[PDB]
Amino acid sequence: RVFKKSSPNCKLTVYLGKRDFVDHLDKVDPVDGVVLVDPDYLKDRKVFVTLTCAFRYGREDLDVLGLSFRKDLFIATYQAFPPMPNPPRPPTRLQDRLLKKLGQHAHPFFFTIPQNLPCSVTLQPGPEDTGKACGVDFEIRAFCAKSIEEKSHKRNSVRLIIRKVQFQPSAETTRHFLMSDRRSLHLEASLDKELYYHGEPLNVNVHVTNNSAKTVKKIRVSVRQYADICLFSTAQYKCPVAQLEQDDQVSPSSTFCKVYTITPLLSDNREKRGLALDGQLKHEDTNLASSTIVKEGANKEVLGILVSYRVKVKLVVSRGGDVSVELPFVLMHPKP
Amino acid sequence: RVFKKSSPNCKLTVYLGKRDFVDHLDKVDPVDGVVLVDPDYLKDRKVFVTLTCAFRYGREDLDVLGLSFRKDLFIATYQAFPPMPNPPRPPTRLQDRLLKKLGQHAHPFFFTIPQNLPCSVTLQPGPEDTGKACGVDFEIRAFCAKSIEEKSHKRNSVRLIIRKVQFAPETPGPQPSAETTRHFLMSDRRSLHLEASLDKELYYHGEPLNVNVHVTNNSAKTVKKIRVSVRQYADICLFSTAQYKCPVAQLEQDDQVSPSSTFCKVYTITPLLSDNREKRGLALDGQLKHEDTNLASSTIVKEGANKEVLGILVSYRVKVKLVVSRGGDVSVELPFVLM
Amino acid sequence: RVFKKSSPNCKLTVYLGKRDFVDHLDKVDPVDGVVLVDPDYLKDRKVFVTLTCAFRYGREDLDVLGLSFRKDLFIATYQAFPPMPNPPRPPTRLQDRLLKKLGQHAHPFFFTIPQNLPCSVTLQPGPEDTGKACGVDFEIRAFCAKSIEEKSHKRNSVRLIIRKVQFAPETPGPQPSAETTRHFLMSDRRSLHLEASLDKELYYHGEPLNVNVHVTNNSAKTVKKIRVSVRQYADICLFSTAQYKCPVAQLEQDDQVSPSSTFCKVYTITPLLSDNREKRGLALDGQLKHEDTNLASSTIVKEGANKEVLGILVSYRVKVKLVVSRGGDVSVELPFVLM
Amino acid sequence: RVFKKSSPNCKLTVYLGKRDFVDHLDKVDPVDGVVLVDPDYLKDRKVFVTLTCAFRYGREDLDVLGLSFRKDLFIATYQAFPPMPNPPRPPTRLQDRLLKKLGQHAHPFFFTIPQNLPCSVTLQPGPEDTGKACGVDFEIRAFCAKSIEEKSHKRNSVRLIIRKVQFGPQPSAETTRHFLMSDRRSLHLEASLDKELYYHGEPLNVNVHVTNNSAKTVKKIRVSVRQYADICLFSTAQYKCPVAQLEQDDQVSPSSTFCKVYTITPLLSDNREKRGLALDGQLKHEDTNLASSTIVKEGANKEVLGILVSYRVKVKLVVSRGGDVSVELPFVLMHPKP
Amino acid sequence: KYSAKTGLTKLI
Amino acid sequence: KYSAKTGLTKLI
Repeated sequence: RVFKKSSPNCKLTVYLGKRDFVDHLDKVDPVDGVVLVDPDYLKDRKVFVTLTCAFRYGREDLDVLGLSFRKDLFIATYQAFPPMPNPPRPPTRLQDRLLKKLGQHAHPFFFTIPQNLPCSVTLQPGPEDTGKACGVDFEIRAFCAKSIEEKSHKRNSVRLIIRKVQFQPSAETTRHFLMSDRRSLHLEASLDKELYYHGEPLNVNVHVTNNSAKTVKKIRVSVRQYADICLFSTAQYKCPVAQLEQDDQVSPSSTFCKVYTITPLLSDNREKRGLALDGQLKHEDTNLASSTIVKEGANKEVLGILVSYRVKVKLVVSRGGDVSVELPFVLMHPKP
Repeated sequence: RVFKKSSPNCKLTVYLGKRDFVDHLDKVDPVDGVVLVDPDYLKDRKVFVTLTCAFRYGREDLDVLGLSFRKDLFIATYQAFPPMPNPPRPPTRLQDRLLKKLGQHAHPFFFTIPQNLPCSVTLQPGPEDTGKACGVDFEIRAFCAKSIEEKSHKRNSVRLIIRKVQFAPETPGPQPSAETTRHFLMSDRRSLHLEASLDKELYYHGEPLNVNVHVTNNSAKTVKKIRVSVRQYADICLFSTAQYKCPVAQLEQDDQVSPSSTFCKVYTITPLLSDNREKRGLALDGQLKHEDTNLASSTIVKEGANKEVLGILVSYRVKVKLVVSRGGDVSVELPFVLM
Repeated sequence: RVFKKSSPNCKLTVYLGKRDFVDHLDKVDPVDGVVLVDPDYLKDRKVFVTLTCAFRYGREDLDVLGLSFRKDLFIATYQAFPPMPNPPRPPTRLQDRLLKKLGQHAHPFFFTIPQNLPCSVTLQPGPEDTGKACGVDFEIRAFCAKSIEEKSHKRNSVRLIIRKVQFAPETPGPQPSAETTRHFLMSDRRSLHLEASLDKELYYHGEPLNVNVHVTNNSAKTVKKIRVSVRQYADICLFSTAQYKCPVAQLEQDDQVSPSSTFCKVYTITPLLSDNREKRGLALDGQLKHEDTNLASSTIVKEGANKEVLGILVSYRVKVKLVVSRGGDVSVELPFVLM
Repeated sequence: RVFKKSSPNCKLTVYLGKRDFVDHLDKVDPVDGVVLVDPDYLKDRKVFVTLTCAFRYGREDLDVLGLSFRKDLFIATYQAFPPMPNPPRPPTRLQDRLLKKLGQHAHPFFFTIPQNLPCSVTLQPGPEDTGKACGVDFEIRAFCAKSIEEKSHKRNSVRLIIRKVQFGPQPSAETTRHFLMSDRRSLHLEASLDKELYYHGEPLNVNVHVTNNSAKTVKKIRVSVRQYADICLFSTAQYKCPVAQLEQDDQVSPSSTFCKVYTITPLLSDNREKRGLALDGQLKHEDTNLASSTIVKEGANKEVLGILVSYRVKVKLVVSRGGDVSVELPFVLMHPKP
Repeated sequence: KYSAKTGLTKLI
Repeated sequence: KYSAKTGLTKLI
């Protein structure tokens, strides 16, 4: 399926294949599309195309109203018209469909993405904060201004939102105390897999491994979303997307075991504060944010929201202390 | 050197001497340990301890659902507590150390093994995935269920991996050698008298791989090379015996043979475990959860039994691969054993 | 499985086949490598290559400021660049895989080891102060200093440690069984005839030690015990060949023999390394810098040279210890070999 | 050698062994000594002894509007006089030496130290900043107040400053560096060593094995020892400052594998009269040393409030445009113990 | 069915 | 006295 965007002046009309671009990491999903422009308005007028990897942390006019503006991580620009040497060596098969479909005035275009670019992730708005926003995003504007390609103005610029979404760890630790000297909590939150996506839930095989005194109250496992934000201060925002639990108690001098089955649902954390979501395509229903990562650390810090996930396995022990432990694991998309 | 698994439970705390027990020929090496137990929760709760001879060929809950499980080739079952009027009659002198150091409640256990059980042997996994395991193992669990020894559960169990081994006899077979003829469509003369003579029959880990190859030649059809190749045969009788060809090692020199004379070269090889690490499908001796193993010992199938031995039957055969113009790769196999 | 050391400075990258080279009997395993060098900063800069077989028995800069250093057992040097008249005549097919895999600049190299070199064997450190480090090793290096091959420094050299591990011969010696009769001052009879009869003569790291011990008895001092103990001779030769006794492993049940008959049991052991890990002064086979090694194989001395072999000369023997009332620790030793 | 402190009322005196106490690890060094009071002012007034472990981060009659004071992470109290059916069940051999030398009056005293406590370590002030301070100290007080055990002041309180200073694999960092205007590995840099715990008296060779710094000339390789001066009052706070660094022009070549050992000696008298480098605890005018590294015990309940010193040899290279790339490690300086 | 594990104990 | 190390390459 194909999708277009025509400006209300019918001048620059973009046709594209996919809004979701599959961010592999040896490569990345390049952009494929064409721009149908009309030439009698565009008599000695010069069409372009660009791709903006952008970072937002607030209001348009107000953080516009700043000592800084968007520090865009990336922007790609290329010459649509005049075609300076009609220079696409490889024409894409999507362009092979659109050039045959449209009038040949369709100018092809193609966007290469570099390796240091972070993914599309937005902090969840509050229910009470109306004008608060924060999110990384990727967009595409085919545009024109009389000035040479260095500048532009809002008119003739045709927006569009796309996505660059990024498509057997055991834990065992002991717990020693004041008034109960025994090992008292060995615990193994074993699993099977590390990188899941939307569709396959979270079983956590937690092996209780506990000695005698200090009656354990309960165990409960909370998928906890990390949102690391690096603009002027790195910042991590802890908030539980989902937590599930039962009342399966353990005895003094025994080795119990429970698999606890949790599933963070997008539908449940609808209408809530503080849960990074994947960027939406301007209104459409999205998912819980995919875990981003910094590949090995570029020479320049990744300025963005940096999503990680974890299972925080929490316990309560008499008379209700909230012991716990955490791990690494990652949520990213499946490729077609 | 002694080691324990202290169950976090501090009800069953099992002290053992060695993880590898030497499965001799005339006997086995028995298990010889103790279980320190604590009294204030074990009130009319009863200590037992078992030896599971387990066989594995897959995923631990996928192969569960279906109609089958692991065919546990043996299970030994001991009652530590409550004791008879002095159960331990031949006390081990390891469990003299484990009783005088430990308390009055420390509880003995020994575990004899019979004469029908194979080693702890696994395959080698691949570097690539769909989720698979296999291998025999020997393990020891100490536990306490309310019901009689014929039932058990979680919530008391102390598990430790031990190991069992085949160890081939005193005597090698005949000194195995090789000398075949080969007949064709295009060159008439016998063209390949090929005497792959050897020295020994049952090697181990830490010896050479020399093969004295004596070509006897009178022919045309220029020979190019003699590659020598240590085939592993990964026999696996699960739903059927299968062999999975893969050379643990291969060497070759460019030693070319003239027409009409007898020439001979010893071709001389090391299969090391470190060379075939992060490689697929090369049976390795079953390792103790992370520890470094060796390349799997040859397993042998007893002369005749009512039941066919199910599982991995390691064999090893040194193929002598040849190249003759314009490149035909002629060769042969022999029987030889690494136990 | 081919491996490289891309020299730190992207000049002399050394590509090789194997890091364990076979110590054969008829021959050795020679080296077959190439060196990719780049032609821009190497303009009239002349590449060579070496194999620096070397003994190690101490600290670097401390044993520097003495009178001696190490007694490098051997050093081979060969001229890669510029090729004296292009001297690869019999290229290896690994040297035929690399030259076409890499760029045209690749320069081969090849070292044939003599017959007077011991292997790569390293003393085991202990848990404590465990670095008066000892051990032979074979190491191989590319280099280019302005002055000719008889002078060099460090700013070009590419060092890659390999090994040469001894390997056992083709025939084992006759079945050994030999020890004491033990006459006394207060109990009279032949009083412990014993036979630790054995089965083979040269073992490796695949098989155990069954010892068929045959008591012959008419007692008047009660026996009570036979332990059997495999003993290593960590026979170091710096000033002197140096026997350092310690048991790699030993086993025993408590089989008792009665007065006036003949008893017999097969006691049996395995010397492991993971059991002898975290212990002091137990000669191990050479290590590849952190890779897992095993127990030292039996080293042996050739049948008459002029100069005493200097190094650690590892031997092994099942010492058959007996405990007799009221506690005399009687025993004796034999020969046997783990080469 | 022995030392005492006497009050201007010569009422309480304190005789001890050593102002330097060894912060062992399985144990610590317990305090041992005696208190020597007089008869007849101290009629029916009760002498006690205390160990004050403190965190200091500023001025004396100034920083007491911190909502607080020196937040005493720990304070120990034991009942000197009247001895209270006295449990000096083990009296000390030096207290044995003090009881017969002095009068049989001598009131012994002894202090166990718990495990969640730091060493004695301070931030070195600036050469220009006068009215500022920071640091840990372990001191002892022997006193008597006409009160209950709770009320306490000076003029009978005799205060002695003592110390609780703490008496790997061959560690090697070999890192690559990927750029935007170069392709090659362009710098592997292996800082190989032979020791990870040094003292005062054994120098700092850093065997820096360079691995291709080319296609961008290298100026050269600085090596600089940085103390980490961690401070945890309200927030943990490192304050970077190099104690010492040394320096030759040895000049790595394009396509040549260099390796140089650089020999550093961090001395105190060279860093005497400086700013921002923790020194070891000191006694009132006498000479001290450069601060020992402190360690954070494996798994306490509450985080350690103190100055938490470490050190590290930073190896800061300098490459053609004079862009100074570097890398660090862990490297810990504890004392040698008698 | 018939049981499972914990998953790791490398010495004493 | 003759010479010294770098101290590590483990594989390819």
